[PDB]
Amino acid sequence: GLPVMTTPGSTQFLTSDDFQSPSAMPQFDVTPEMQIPGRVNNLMEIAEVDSVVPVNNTEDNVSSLKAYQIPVQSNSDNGKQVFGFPLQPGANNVLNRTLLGEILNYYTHWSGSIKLTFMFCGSAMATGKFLLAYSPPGAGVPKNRKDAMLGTHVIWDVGLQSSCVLCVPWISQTHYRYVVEDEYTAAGYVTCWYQTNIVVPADVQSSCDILCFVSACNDFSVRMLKDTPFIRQDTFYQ
Amino acid sequence: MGAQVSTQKTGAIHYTNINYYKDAASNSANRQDFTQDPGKFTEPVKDIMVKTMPALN
Amino acid sequence: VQLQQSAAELARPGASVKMSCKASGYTFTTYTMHWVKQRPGQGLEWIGYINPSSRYTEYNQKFKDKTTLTADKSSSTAYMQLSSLTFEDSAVYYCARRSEADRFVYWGQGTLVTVSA
Amino acid sequence: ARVADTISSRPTNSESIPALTAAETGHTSQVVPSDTMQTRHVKNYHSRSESSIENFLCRSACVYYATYTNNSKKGFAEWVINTRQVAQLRRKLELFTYLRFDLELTFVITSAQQPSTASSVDAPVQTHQIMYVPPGGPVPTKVKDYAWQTSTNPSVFWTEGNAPPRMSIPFISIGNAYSCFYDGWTQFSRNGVYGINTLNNMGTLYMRHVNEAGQGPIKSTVRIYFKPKHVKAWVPRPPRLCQYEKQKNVNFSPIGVTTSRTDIITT
Amino acid sequence: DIQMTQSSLSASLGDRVTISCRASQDISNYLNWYQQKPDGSVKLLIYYTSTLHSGVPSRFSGSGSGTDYSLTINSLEQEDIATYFCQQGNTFPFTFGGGTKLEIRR
Amino acid sequence: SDRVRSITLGNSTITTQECANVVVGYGVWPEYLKDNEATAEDQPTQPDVATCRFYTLESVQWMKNSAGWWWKLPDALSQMGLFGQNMQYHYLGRTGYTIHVQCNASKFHQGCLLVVCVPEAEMGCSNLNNTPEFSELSGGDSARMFTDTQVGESNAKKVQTAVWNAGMGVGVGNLTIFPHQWINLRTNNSATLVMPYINSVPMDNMFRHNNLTLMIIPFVPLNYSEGSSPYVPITVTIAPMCAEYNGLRLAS
Ligand SMILES: CCCCCCCCCCCCCCCC(=O)O
Repeated sequence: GLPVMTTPGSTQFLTSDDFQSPSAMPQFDVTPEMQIPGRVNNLMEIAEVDSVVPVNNTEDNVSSLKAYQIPVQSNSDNGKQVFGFPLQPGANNVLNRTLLGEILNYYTHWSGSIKLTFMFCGSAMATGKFLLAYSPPGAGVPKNRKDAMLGTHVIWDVGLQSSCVLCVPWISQTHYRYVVEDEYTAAGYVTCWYQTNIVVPADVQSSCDILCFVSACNDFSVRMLKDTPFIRQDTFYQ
Repeated sequence: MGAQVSTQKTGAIHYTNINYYKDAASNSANRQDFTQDPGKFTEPVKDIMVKTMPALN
Repeated sequence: VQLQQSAAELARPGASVKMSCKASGYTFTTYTMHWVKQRPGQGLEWIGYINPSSRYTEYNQKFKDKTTLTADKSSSTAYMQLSSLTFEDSAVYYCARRSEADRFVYWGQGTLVTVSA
Repeated sequence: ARVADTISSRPTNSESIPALTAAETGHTSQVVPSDTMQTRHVKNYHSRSESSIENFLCRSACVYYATYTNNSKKGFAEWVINTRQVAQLRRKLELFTYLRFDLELTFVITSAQQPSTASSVDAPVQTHQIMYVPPGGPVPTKVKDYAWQTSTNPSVFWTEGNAPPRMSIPFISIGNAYSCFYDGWTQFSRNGVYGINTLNNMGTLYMRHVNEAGQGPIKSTVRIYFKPKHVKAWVPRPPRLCQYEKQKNVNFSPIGVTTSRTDIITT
Repeated sequence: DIQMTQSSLSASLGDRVTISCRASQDISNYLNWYQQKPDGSVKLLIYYTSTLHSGVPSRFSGSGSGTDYSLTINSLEQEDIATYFCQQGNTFPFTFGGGTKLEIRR
Repeated sequence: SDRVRSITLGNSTITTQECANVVVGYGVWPEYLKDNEATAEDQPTQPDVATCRFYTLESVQWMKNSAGWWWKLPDALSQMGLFGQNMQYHYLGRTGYTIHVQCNASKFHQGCLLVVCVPEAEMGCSNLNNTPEFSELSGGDSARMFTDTQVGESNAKKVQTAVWNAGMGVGVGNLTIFPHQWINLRTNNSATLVMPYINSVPMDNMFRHNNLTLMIIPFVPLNYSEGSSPYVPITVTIAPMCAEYNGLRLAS
């Protein structure tokens, strides 16, 4: 009889413990392993794959394939805006349901850079130049192209290579941010503007489209796992 | 008596464990097996493309 | 979570009437909303539903030409319009929200629609 | 599992184009922010430990709860074992096509007093039995049945007031991995059932009060918790958007892609 | 359309009440039971053949298989004086049964 | 140039002149089954010149109001040559594929297709209580097509073909997690995918299990101005790679 003394926390069930427990089927012989293609070891290999983001949520486009197409035409003024949304990858409804924003809703904190790829799905005889900007918080949303060129921008010339990458950087005061909507950890805005026009020849349609993708860089990280707010239940599935 | 001594999760110390049961399906979880090979989902492409070079020659 | 219907109505035979079901306490576009009719000398009777995300309505084969269901994603409201009102259309109408498969967990309180002259 | 850190960058004027790519190749671009702007040298100490497949999945989740009553003939519970009746563990397991893990299985048993009419009820502690029946064995049809002898079927006994019971289960499968999805039929004639119900053959789990009904009825409830250990996972799958409808199949009613805003330039 | 045939039952307080309804063909254990109070509010009682919804007392019990089904209250109280419908979820469209109103014996 | 390929398999050849790269699987190439991985004891058949060759399916027309198409993959080639005859006489079989989707238009047309190959794509039924019948799930080398609207619940055994849920209840923009490729008419002309054998068992019956699905979905619709050619077809050719069979019996 070795003398022991039991501490608080005895005979409790904490659902995230790590103990050993006796097996119910002793000396069971399991099936040998197989080489199956596509083994995932970390959930940050799924978030680094880019998926199409629905920028065009206009209340009659969400139940169609028109949510993904960004309309681009040939104008008569200059400096117009194409799109714009805030950079909240887990609270803003544009980036909420993508392949990166669905992993983020299982976690509480996030940090790292974010890639944004744009593909020009027009005709091969159409030209154009765009301005893809990102502005850190503190002021408002940029209302002109003149206010948007003062931030982190890139100028995209369409041609043989049909894609361009705008890489937003990690500019934050803290090391991490909140996935939920917090004004203390706001992240800024992403806008797009016309640099020059879309110039097409005769017998070519002047209205084009643009697809947008979003992934994560190699310094992306997540923290503090929780339950997603998307799936729900009342009674048992039977 | 066995007694694998491994290092602890810390920020920028050791712990001890013994296995008590005869079945390997009754140990603890792994929790410290960190492996990353993301190139099979982000670069599933036969010919290797360099980042600074153009994609289509 | 509760569904709040409008008040009771009255109409002439041949006119039209429009009900309401203001849903609150949950996300409106996630679930479909169904309409059930109960005459005072009969049992319950299913009319149709509407998908609020895509405005897709599917009716029963008896209420196909009289009923028109509609909704708006802004004010979280679902409307139902009855047309060519006869005396058979005097009943109590419920709005319910379908859940896992065929179960209606949340109901309204009902509106009394009566036709007369 | 430390993440990559950023290197310093200088102004460039060259014929190298890291920002221009081609997305039609099915290839995700490997650019860093030190290719499109001037950066400083930071060294990141952030780790990717909390996003591993072991840390994501090895947490206890409730999969069922069943009730049974003392003062009743054939008051006992049964459950055909699956993972498709709750919404939260079904969505986490269905991010992958194939899985392979051990289990850790915890039960939480509670009781309630039912409205008897006898004066001054006073009961002892209740003892419960949970018997697992592999596919093919004999099943109980009442509370005092011969099938509760448990000569080879495993079972646990538990007295109320102690720590909850807990076992461990190895990878019990016919194939080389568990399947979450199955695009096929049982019959070779392609009739009958279709889907993941053809591969689900895991057994039944029975529950009863070992004590006899003294003077008042007692209604008990047992909750079942699953915890995957030693996890392997292959072929990731996009997360489910629509709500789940049934258990045996993957049917849905169609929903919009995301929620809507008023404009394309609104923030 | 599946015909769901169920009119007015009477029982004293504190007794066993049994309400039954019969389908036209097999509905494969897909039955639901509802309760309409005399003020006009409906709520779900039993969302399968036997499974109780959360918030329903343990007086209620469901059974049945195949075509014939039943609903049992083991101790009648004053709150259980209402109208009880049964509903099938096996075939388009949803069909409900007729009511069955409970009343006091003498 | 990185824009030209030439694939040779058996007595068939595919040449292309503008193309993206070729996408290979999850990084792995098809190969025969090993000895420490096998479980069936009799010797397999490896005919490998008579079955591993390019088979061309029927062509579909890309219209302006077009939603998408799909094929279930070891079922489209079930009446194709000596590949569909070995499937009838044998009980087991395992096979990797190479898929070549081809769609050409001028420099005055525009549009964009997503060519994705998804494993174990269980489809959903229109009526929430049933499962879809076999003739609605797949045709023999004929495309089943998506819709821009929702199928009604009054249909008993049909497939729910609202294209934005991809038939499986997910987001259609998230389908870029499978091995995929785009056909942009501005840049591209064709898409080539190489798929290995993916299953949880080393061999399987090829008649009650479809382990691959090829979807082609137009994200940006086809457009042209008046005078350009209105008829634009899409053609799919599939070649088995490293196919083998066990369990020879009567013809079924
Ligand atoms: C202590 C006695 C009871 C023992 C009970 C053993 C229960 C076996 C559980 C089998 C696990 C089923 C895995 C589901 C497959 C999936 O991942 O979809």
